[PDB]
Amino acid sequence: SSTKNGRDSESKRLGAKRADGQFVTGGSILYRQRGTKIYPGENVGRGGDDTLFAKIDGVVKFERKGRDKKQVSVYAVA
Amino acid sequence: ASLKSIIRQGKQTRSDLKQLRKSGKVPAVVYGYGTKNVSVKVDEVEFIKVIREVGRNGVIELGVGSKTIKVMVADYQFDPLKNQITHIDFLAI
Amino acid sequence: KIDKNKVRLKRHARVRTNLSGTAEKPRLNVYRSNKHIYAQIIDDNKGVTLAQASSKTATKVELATKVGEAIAKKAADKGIKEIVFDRGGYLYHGRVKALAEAARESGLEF
Amino acid sequence: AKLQITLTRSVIGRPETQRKTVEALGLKKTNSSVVVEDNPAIRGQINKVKHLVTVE
Amino acid sequence: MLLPKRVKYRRQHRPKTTGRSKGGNYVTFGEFGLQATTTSWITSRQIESARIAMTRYMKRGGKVWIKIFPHTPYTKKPLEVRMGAGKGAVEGWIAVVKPGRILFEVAGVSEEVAREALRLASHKLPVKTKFVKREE
RNA sequence: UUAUUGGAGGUAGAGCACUGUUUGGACGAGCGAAUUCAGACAAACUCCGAAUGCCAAUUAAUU
RNA sequence: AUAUGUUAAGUGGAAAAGGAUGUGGCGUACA
RNA sequence: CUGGGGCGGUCGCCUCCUAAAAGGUAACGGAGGCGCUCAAAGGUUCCCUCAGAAUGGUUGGAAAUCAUUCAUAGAGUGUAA
RNA sequence: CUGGUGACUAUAGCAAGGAGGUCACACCUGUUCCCAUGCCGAACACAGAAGUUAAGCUCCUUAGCGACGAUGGUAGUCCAACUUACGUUCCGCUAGAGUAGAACGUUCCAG
Repeated sequence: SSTKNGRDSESKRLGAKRADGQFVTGGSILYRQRGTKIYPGENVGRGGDDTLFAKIDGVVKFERKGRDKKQVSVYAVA
Repeated sequence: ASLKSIIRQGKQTRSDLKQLRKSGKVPAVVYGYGTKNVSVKVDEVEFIKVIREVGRNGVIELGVGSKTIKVMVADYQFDPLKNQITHIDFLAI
Repeated sequence: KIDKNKVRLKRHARVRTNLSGTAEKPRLNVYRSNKHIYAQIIDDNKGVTLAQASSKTATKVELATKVGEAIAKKAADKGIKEIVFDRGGYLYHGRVKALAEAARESGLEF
Repeated sequence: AKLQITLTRSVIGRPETQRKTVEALGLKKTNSSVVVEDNPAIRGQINKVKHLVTVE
Repeated sequence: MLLPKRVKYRRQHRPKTTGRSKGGNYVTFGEFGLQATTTSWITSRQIESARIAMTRYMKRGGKVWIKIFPHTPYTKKPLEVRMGAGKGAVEGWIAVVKPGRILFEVAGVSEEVAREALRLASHKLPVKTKFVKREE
């Protein structure tokens, strides 16, 4: 006459943080994830916990990298 | 006697297809070699019996726009609950 | 019953993931064979090849040095000093370093 | 100056998203009208609330 | 007594039951079949009762097939208990049937002995049925 | 708010290529589920995959 | 009110599995 | 805290499903784990590649060891997912 | 109709059969010379008269297994009317099918 379940952990706010074609700064977080579901591109770095961040100012670009794989890059605005 | 035919022009709405089936006429598409992709209209009963003679892989000889084209049945759609054919695909070799 | 160079390309691919050549730092590629040795300067960021030099004795080691200053002088004419060396997937020893040594000592900044 | 739209049905009992499209066109109360020229974005608003207004 | 030998989870959710059948709408093994026209749950005990009657009438005349299987279990609570305090316990296994699916297929008999063995077996089921032949 | 051009995200449906569960045959390695020919099932299965909604573009018109 | 059709049960104005040459519509020598 | 209160069970943190393809979201709803460990199981440079192995053998209740081909990763990755 | 080095979702693959060279790639005969194996100068690098297209490697052919796949229907679905399961209007699967397809190709070395 009792329950053995009832536990759960706090939810992490994973996913993308900026949109394609948007302007960002040098240290803007772009994608929080577990592992590498999206790979870094041009002018992008992968953090310790797999967080993707930019390194310069420019537009964001989500593109495809091979068959069944995605990346994110940043290009300076001219 | 070769069977008759009608050409469906444009794009029909969900209602137009349902009313066409209610009348007793089933839509069809012909995409075989030597022909283009044209939507046609053939009587359900007229097809049910002409297919009896030629069988499964016999030659239909359907006529589209005053031009008879020898054709065959490739695949069709059937409703088991209401027992009513829905779609027919004609393949011309 | 294997291909020696087929596997070598896979090792070269792993090396060229973090090693790239730009305009200011063009990559220096080195291709090897059973008899002759080669070299090449590439600008991948756009896709242009700048220089080219090849042998065509002593295990072809002295010939490897024959290409060291041969290509270095080509580059020296255009006055480009900074470069990035590319092994090619061949162990850095013997003839490979000869081509690099023969070019590094000729006023070329690696 | 090509179209005339008049509000026939009220906005009581309608989703808040539809009540906002009736404000962009310039309709205040029931039976109120307004005149505008046929634009590509103008017909995108009428189509969303075509069950409430009467375009003429 | 059809029941899966093992399952990963013993407490599942109940199926939707609303809509039309997904697959298995034709006869592919025998000469005749029994098609359903309504929705309902079918238990292992119902499948047992409905196939023993069919076997007796045919007198071991031919082959009989069962195209449904009770994959999903259902739980039940004790008697005179209040709401909450956990979920119940397994009671039985059921299968979902919707209009347009075949339940039984027989072969090796005529069209008359087959239309009477399926009528005596359609009264044990809680769903409406119909006689269907291999579509030409 | 709307039209348009872009992106991120696997639900409905569908499917059996993975993990399971599971009906009827064929072939002798001890032959109904780590071989093959057919037919099905799944909140914690997915080779596939919408309609909507969401984030953007000091882009256009109405407010 | 007008036009064309259906139902005889007070159906309309409460419900199922099943049981009935009740009565319409559209398709495929019998005493 | 509690489908009245007692009695029983539960109280912080981590992962998954319910959750309705952004994020967020309840129940005494459905399943597990944690209160560490490693001086190399860390950094760097160069190399390498796994299960299962339709058969051969110093022939030991077909699977320790060795040999050649099938091998879309069915192996591993200190410890749950 | 070559070698080197990059760009692109196998339409670039897997198979099966065929043709070709000592100018180039390879195979290839050696371990004194730098360096290398937890048996194998096996691999790694080496010192390099000959020996050969049997395979590695190529340009040519074939749609068998994989891969790419519209048109037309169907399921599902936003909105709106009926009412609970049925109408109307936009979007638009999966699967299957007619089908593409035995790569396209920048710079570059010498022919």
